[PDB]
Amino acid sequence: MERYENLFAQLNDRREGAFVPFVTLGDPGIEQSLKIIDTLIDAGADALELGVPFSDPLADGPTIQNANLRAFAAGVTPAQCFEMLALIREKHPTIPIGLLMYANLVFNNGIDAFYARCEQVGVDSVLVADVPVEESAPFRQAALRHNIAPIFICPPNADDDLLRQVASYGRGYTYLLSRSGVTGAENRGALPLHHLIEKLKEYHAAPALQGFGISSPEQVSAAVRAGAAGAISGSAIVKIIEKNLASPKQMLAELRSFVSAMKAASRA
Amino acid sequence: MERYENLFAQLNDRREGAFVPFVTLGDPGIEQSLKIIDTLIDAGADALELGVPFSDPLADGPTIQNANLRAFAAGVTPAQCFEMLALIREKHPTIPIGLLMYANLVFNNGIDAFYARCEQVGVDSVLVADVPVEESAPFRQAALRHNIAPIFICPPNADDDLLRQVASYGRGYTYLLSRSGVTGAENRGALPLHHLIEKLKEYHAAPALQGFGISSPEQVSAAVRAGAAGAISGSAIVKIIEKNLASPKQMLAELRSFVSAMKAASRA
Amino acid sequence: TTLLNPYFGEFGGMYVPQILMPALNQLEEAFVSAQKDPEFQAQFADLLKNYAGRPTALTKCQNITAGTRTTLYLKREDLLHGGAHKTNQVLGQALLAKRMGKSEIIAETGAGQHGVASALASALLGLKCRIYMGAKDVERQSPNVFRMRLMGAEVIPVHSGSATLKDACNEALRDWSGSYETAHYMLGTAAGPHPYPTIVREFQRMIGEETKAQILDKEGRLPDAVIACVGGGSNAIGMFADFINDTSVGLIGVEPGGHGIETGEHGAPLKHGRVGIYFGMKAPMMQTADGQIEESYSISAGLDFPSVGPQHAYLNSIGRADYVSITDDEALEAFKTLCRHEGIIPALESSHALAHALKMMREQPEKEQLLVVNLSGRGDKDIFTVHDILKARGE
Amino acid sequence: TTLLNPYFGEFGGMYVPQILMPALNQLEEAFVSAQKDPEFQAQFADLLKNYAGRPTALTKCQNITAGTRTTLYLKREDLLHGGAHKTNQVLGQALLAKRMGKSEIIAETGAGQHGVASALASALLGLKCRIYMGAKDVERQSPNVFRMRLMGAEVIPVHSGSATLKDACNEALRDWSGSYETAHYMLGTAAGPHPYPTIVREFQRMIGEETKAQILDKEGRLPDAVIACVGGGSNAIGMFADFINDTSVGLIGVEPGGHGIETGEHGAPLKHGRVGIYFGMKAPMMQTADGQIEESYSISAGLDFPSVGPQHAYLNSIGRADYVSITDDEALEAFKTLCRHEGIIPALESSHALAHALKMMREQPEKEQLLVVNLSGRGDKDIFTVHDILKARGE
Ligand SMILES: O=P(O)(O)OCCNS(=O)(=O)c1ccc(OC(F)(F)F)cc1
Ligand SMILES: O=P(O)(O)OCCNS(=O)(=O)c1ccc(OC(F)(F)F)cc1
Ligand SMILES: C=C(/N=C/c1c(COP(=O)(O)O)cnc(C)c1O)C(=O)O
Ligand SMILES: C=C(/N=C/c1c(COP(=O)(O)O)cnc(C)c1O)C(=O)O
Ligand SMILES: [Cl-]
Ligand SMILES: [Cl-]
Ligand SMILES: [Cl-]
Ligand SMILES: [Cl-]
Ligand SMILES: [Cl-]
Ligand SMILES: [Cl-]
Ligand SMILES: [Cl-]
Ligand SMILES: [Cl-]
Ligand SMILES: [Cl-]
Ligand SMILES: [Cl-]
Ligand SMILES: [Cl-]
Ligand SMILES: [Cl-]
Ligand SMILES: [Cs+]
Ligand SMILES: [Cs+]
Ligand SMILES: [Cs+]
Ligand SMILES: [Cs+]
Repeated sequence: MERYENLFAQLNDRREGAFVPFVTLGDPGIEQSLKIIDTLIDAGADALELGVPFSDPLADGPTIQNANLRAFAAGVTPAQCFEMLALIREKHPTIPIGLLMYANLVFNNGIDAFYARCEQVGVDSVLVADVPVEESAPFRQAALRHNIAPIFICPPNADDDLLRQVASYGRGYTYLLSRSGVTGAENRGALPLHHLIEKLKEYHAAPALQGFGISSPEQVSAAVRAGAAGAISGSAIVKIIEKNLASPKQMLAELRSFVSAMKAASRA
Repeated sequence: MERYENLFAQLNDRREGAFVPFVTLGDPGIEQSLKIIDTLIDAGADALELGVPFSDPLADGPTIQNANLRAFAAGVTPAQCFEMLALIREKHPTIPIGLLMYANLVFNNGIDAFYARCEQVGVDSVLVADVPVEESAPFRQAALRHNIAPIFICPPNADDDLLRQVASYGRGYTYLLSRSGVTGAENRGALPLHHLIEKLKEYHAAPALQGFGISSPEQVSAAVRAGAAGAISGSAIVKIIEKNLASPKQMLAELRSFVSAMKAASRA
Repeated sequence: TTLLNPYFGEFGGMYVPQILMPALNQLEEAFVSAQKDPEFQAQFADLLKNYAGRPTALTKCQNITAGTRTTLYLKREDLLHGGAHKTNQVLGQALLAKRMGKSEIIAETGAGQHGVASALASALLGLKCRIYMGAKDVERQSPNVFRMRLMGAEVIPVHSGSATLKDACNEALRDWSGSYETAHYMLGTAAGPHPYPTIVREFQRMIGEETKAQILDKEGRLPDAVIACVGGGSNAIGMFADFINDTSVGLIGVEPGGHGIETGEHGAPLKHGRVGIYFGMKAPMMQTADGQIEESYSISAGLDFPSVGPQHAYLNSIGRADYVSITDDEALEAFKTLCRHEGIIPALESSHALAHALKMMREQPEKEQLLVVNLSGRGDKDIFTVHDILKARGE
Repeated sequence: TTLLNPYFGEFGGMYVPQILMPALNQLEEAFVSAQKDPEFQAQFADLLKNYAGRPTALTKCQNITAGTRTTLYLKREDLLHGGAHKTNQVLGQALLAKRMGKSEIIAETGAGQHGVASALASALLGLKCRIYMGAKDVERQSPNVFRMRLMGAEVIPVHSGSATLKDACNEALRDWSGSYETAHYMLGTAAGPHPYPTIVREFQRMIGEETKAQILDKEGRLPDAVIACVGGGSNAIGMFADFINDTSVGLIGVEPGGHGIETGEHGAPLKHGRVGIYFGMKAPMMQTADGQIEESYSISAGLDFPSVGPQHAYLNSIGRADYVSITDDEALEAFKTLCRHEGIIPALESSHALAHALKMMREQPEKEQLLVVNLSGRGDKDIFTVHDILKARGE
């Protein structure tokens, strides 16, 4: 499918950036997680980034570590995540869905079979956090064979060789990392680096989404003004879940408010 | 003076051995200690061996260690011991009195002055427990200059050279050690070694008193029958003191009984 | 692109977030440069000799092999400054850190021996050291926590997951992914992303080099086998490296069997796990059916890790090295035996290697065999743990 | 009659109950015999090298002398098997015990390092070991109690007197006076009756011999001074012996100053005591006006003794060696300084020597001086004690 290509074309026509929330699938349980995701979409999310719970998420800080733990406490497995994904797609036919994966979960029972499952349920992209471009060949090959976009990362200090590889190997969108470190709302990334944004465009890379530490509308506006196609926010969204565990209605109201504000900022 | 020579002559005339108790001077206090000593004499002691409390008595086992500690708890010092000795002698003009000393107490403010003090108060012998014959010269010289008998030890394994040195250097009596180890009533020494007794006589040594672990009349009888001139008992006597601290009248009655029985055994 | 091969057959690689790739490439280039630099080699050699106390003794057991045809020597890494083999490669990596213009060190530790090594090297060479340690290990290896702090290192308890070595590893790598501009990650075992398995081997290989020279001097031949415990794999690869091309010399690695392989409470992925990707490497690991990483277990904190370095996975695959396991109770018996019959108190990690050598002897007591056990560390850190066990046991 | 001189000037001798004289003469004859026996020398040398780890390193301090004209080396007895210099002479005395047909060992210990040494040597050489230790020291040096027991030694707490080293000494000698037919008394310091001060010196003298060779190699000259802490005197005489005839080389011994000499709570009889007779020797001791032996005090159990070996009293009397004191607080500062700036955790006993060397440097920082400190042991046994202090102190 062409879900990211179609989204970015539509956003361009409207002179708009993307707002893409991240949540952990099954946090704090399967049913509540499905309601959370429907709320994100209803409130204006342009695409989704969805985590499959993993035992040792080494690119995530405490907030998302804790999301993974809550999902595990609810007994969430990758198989249940794929069941959820099928239900999400069945409701929402056009929204791009990207998975945040750790390598072992993809490699586990065969890389090809993983990507084949993704295609079956209608996932659009997979980002494998601990697989750099240098180790990516079997992952990106399997992704493309199953019509899945493999997502690669452009770090702040990316050299020219890396820029060219990311532009060539990736599809769907390019991940523009705000900063070093791990996920976390408290650690605010720098302004989007115009030089990287411009080089990725020169090399015809998939459109850039800025992520890590994006927790406020101002940062979303700044990303789009710098020329990024949009922004991803995870920890800020997950904190709303964590805060409101005993108050599910309040959880959804606060998620709706936040997502709506972040999306409004993408029009800047 | 000739107090040991006179005693042994008298005992020989009566075909009798000596019984010589040991106590710590000032255990459990000065006044009670003086009463204890008068009781020992009244009950038949032929001579006395009297300890001056010392901080680290390395030839003594727990019983006599504890006697030293009780005297210290009563604030007993060597000066007070010399005051006691003067009082004992003033009451009892002929009984031989021997001191059990550790070297530091003799060496402390001058060896000569120590022996001069002994003569002043009318002490007859000094046994320095941690000075072997090999180190004895200044001690025995000072003793003889002040008419004090220096006492030397014949251990069970004494060789011929040692037998000759002890016979030559000692006066008053020869200490015939029952066994290796330290003082203690529970650890019974062997029978007097006839060979040592006979060799000491061949070499014209001062008469032998057997000591260490002698706690019963039978052992006193055995010492005399083997040809020793008598026997010393310390721990057995001190245990009676320790047992009866809250019962001073009972203490003296039991000391009297024990001493009387031990002395009776010396006639065997 | 790399200067050196990141793989050992199928195993190894550089499975880290893209952000960290420049740091790994920088470390690899600095290592290649240093390895050909006579000044660097002289500085490293001087520290090993005059500071750490190399060469370490090779001790012939006088008592524990009596009545058998086994001759057993112990390579005495327990006598190295700090009390374990860990000190060797820390001195090399600390010099690399300085070479790269870095003034801070991150390390993980389980037994606390790598943490002690990192702290002592940082104090000596003027680096600011922070050490991650699982909270369970903070308790069971407590003497090492006191040692690290007295040397001015910051010790950070890790309560997440199993609160043991893998959890400390996770936190160390998370930290480095944010602090690499100023901090060197002084990884303490022959595992993790390239170039660490290579650097750690090359900075531990004096163990086997000295062993070879010492056994030739004393016996006039090579050993029939060299035996070492395997956590991440550093002391074993340090002992093995110089013998790999001596085809007659057996290489035996001992993984922790924990409460028994059958209980699932062990740390023996090389023989009982399956290949996965975690902690920057493709290697055998203990994992669930779905590919979640399992928590390991061992009485010994230094072996309590659910993976293993990729060179060991490789040497096993081709049959050049054999890997076995030893349970907690076997390790404890070997600990007691060495204390009482040789007057050496071994680390519980090292006791796994000894236990296997004692089994080789006892199983076949008329088999003529010349063995070397790598006695990777001393057991001061373990004496409270062992005491508590033997007491509860009713000894 | 003896084969060797029991005195050093006025000091020394054989002030024991007559019962023990044959045992001392037997030990002296066995020592003289062994010293001329190439098989004995070869056995002792082999144990020192291949079991204990000699020669020990001589480490140049890189950091603590910065900005001064002091060059400081540390003789690394902390790297010897067991963790202190005590192990050297225990290996020699254990071989003497076997030579004399004895199968049991008695030892006293304060810091627990001599007890650990005695226990390890007994385990290795097949002797039954019992160790007396003051009850206060059982508490403040507790890691060593665990170590001794794991090696199969019997550890007997002594509650009498000060419950410290002198009290353990008293009990050891009392025991020996009853058990000498089967037991060797493995006295752990250069004190007590002849021939112990001589034997201990001769079986510790490799410390100074190696130091001399090492400093000649590294500096091309002798040290301006060698500095060692003094309890009974073994590590100091071991360092001093080979330098006595090098008249340019200063010999500096450091007694424990405790809470301060003026408080009377110290262990510095050589400089603040007076000659007495105790523990088999004529030597300086802390004593009352009437000649009772005083209780000493030091933060360090190994120095907490109210006398000193007779050769040190002699060397002082003739001016060949100088003796100073260091307080508990000075020792603690030196401990902290070495941990944080050199990455070495020293025994608190050894920290007294270091503290004095640091004073020599700091008092006269432009004085050119080449110093060696005997770092007599490692501080693992002390880490709990020091931690508790620094915490109560509010650090
Ligand atoms: O808003 P924050 O700070 O929580 O960031 C959320 C990001 N969630 S995500 O799925 O895009 C994401 C993307 C990449 C990650 O690691 C990698 F860069 F190494 F690949 C991890 C998470
Ligand atoms: O009856 P016991 O077992 O208590 O023995 C009591 C002995 N008391 S004593 O003064 O004769 C005495 C005699 C000699 C001593 O030591 C020495 F032999 F080394 F010199 C100690 C005490
Ligand atoms: C993990 C640690 N120790 C491991 C260890 C090991 C096992 O790690 P290697 O496989 O890397 O040698 C062996 N022996 C000793 C004395 C050890 O301390 C640590 O100290 O951090
Ligand atoms: C008394 C003991 N230790 C003393 C000691 C001393 C002081 O004792 P010498 O004066 O005998 O060296 C110095 N350094 C270390 C490490 C020590 O352990 C003992 O371990 O029994
Ligand atoms: Cl899979
Ligand atoms: Cl595509
Ligand atoms: Cl006097
Ligand atoms: Cl006379
Ligand atoms: Cl980067
Ligand atoms: Cl940090
Ligand atoms: Cl950084
Ligand atoms: Cl073989
Ligand atoms: Cl004898
Ligand atoms: Cl006994
Ligand atoms: Cl005996
Ligand atoms: Cl000088
Ligand atoms: Cs053998
Ligand atoms: Cs392991
Ligand atoms: Cs200097
Ligand atoms: Cs002292």
